[PDB]
Order: sequence, then structure tokens, then C-alpha cells
Amino acid sequence: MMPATLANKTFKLNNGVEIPAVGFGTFAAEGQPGQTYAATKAALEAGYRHLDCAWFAQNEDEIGNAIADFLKENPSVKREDLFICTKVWNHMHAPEDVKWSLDNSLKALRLDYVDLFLVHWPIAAERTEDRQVKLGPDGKYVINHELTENPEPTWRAMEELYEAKKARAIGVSNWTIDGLKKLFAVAKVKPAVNQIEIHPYLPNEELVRFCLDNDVLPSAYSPLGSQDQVPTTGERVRDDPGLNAVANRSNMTLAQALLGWGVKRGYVVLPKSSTPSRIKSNIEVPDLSEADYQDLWKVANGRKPTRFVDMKDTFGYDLWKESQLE
Ligand SMILES: NC(=O)c1ccc[n+]([C@@H]2O[C@H](COP(=O)([O-])OP(=O)(O)OC[C@H]3O[C@@H](n4cnc5c(N)ncnc54)[C@H](OP(=O)(O)O)[C@@H]3O)[C@@H](O)[C@H]2O)c1
Repeated sequence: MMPATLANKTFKLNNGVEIPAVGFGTFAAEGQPGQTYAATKAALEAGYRHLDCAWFAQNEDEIGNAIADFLKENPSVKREDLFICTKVWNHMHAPEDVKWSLDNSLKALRLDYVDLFLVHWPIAAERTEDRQVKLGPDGKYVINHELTENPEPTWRAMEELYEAKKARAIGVSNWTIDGLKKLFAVAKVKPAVNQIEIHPYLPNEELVRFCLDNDVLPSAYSPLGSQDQVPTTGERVRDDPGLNAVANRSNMTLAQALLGWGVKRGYVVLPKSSTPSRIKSNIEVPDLSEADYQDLWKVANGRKPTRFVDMKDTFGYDLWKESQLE
């Protein structure tokens, strides 16, 4: 129990929608049936009012069941009290496919609408007749290059879903500054959120500015590092001695310190956990003192950026032209 927790703080998107600063990440590549339901229920009962989902996670049915059961067990809570965000995957970038994805997600979550609908990646890919990712002879995504660099159709579909009041806000994920310039050029409805990987080992400071200065709210996934360990040196963010020192001196958890850092920078954080204890503890986001904030920033600035989420080898498409040399 943290009375002064930032789990009550919200941000106001550029269309006036309120989004809780802390949201629960439901993606596990460990899914394992019943885990998503249990974790989502634990998060709702721990005080989370923000749920991050995605068609890619293939767990929206359990999330919807959890939401239904929670709302049924607590009459004082309404669906309007919850902020539900879901995303459309890469093979469904065709406008009809985008709409179908949103409808499928709504059916699974047992919701009439979502508060945030995000295009998961700026990469349109081909699909099979049964709405599965089409693999090529190399076993990698079959890229639709036309829809990939002139993504206006996709965004139009999103705008329509926005105007059909099926999504209260629409946005992008893993977008770049140049991609954002592209979309602004072509968009009628400016994206409200750009969900990206932000953490002390990948501060993403330049993109965080571009978004904030253009009325696009960043949303940080993998805010605790990730379920992944640094390849080039075998490092975990949550093992970093400086981060742990800052957390220990102020009698808070390392994850709490990282989440407070993120929220103090002014963006949303999406911690994920299957463990009940971590789900309870992650919601107790502290309002960092200036010393803790500056020291965490020191740790972040003393390092080579490290990006833990790069699916280059799966998509067969290098969005972020990052190489060993150079
Ligand atoms: N392209 C995208 O849009 C995108 C990509 C990736 C992720 N996301 C979103 O961001 C969310 C989180 O990103 P992530 O998957 O990299 O996970 P994360 O939030 O960065 O960190 C979670 C990892 O650290 C552990 N953990 C959680 N809380 C902890 C705590 N207090 N203390 C110690 N360990 C803790 C977790 O263990 P346990 O799981 O066992 O509890 C798990 O191993 C995802 O759920 C997803 O919603 C979006």
C-alpha cells in the first residue's frame, strides 16, 4: 500500500482522453493457459486501471474474462473506470483487416469499445486466407512494401474506427521520428500515443521529445528492461548496480525506482508480471526525489544504448538500421 502512489496520476492525450500513467502489460511469451486471467485479475484487484493488450499476444479472451469477473465482483467499478488498449498486428494492415482485427479483439475482450487502439508496428505484411502471418521461403514475414511505406490506408481505417466511436483514441507503436513526420503529413487525426521501448538502458530521449513536442504521448514498454538479457555483454537492467543503489538508498524496489523515473519523465509505463507479488508491488510507483531522478539519469547517460526488442530476424525487415559497427 502506497498512499502517495502515482497509480492515481493520469495524462491527457491530445484529444482530451485521460490515460492512467501506470498500465499493466499482459503480454507473455510464456502464456500459459490461465496465467493471463490470473495476472489480469490480480492487477485489477491491486489497483491497476490500465490494461495493455494486443492481438499478437493471443490472450485477449482470458483478459476479457478477467475484466468481466472483476467488474461483476465489484459493483462500484464500471467499465468506464478502466482504460483498455489493444493493437493490430502486421499482416492486418489492410483497412478491412484492421477493422476485422479490432472487432475480433472487442469480441475476445467482451467489450463494446477500446480506449486506445494502436498499430503495433509500422510494417505491413501479407497474410494467409485464415488470417495468419504468411511466411516466405526463408521463414520470415512477407513484407507488403506498398502498404509499408505509404501506410495512409491503414491509418484511414484507424481514423474510421476512431470516428465510429469503437476506439476512444488511436495511435502507433514502434514509430520513428521520420515515420511520425510521414503520418502527420498524411493524417487527419494525429496519433495520440506512440508506444515504444523506453528504459534506462534505452532512454530514447530524442524520440521522447519529438513525440512530446508534437502532442504525441510516449508510452514505454519494457520499462523494467525486459524478459531479455543484454546480448553483447550479458547484462540485466534490473541487475545494474547504480539503479539498485538509488533504489536501496530510498527504500524502494528497483522496479519501483525505474517506473518512477519513467513517469517523472512524463510518459506512460507498462510493467508486466505474472507473479502476484510483483503485480502488487509494481503499482506502488513513487514520486521520485530530484536526487534519485538525477542519479538514475546518470546511470542511463553513462551507457551505450541497448535495444532489447528488435525483431529484425523475424520480420525480415530492419526498421532500426542498427549494426555491430557504425
Ligand atoms: N511492440 C510493442 O508494442 C511492445 C513490445 C513489448 C512489450 N510491450 C508491452 O510492455 C509490457 C512489458 O514489456 P516487457 O515484456 O519487456 O516486460 P517488463 O515490464 O520490461 O519487465 C518484466 C520482466 O521483469 C520481471 N518483473 C516484473 N516486475 C518485477 C519486479 N518488481 N521485480 C523484479 N522483476 C520484475 C518480470 O518477471 P515475471 O513476468 O515472472 O513477473 C519479467 O521478467 C508488455 O507486457 C507489453 O504490453 C509492447
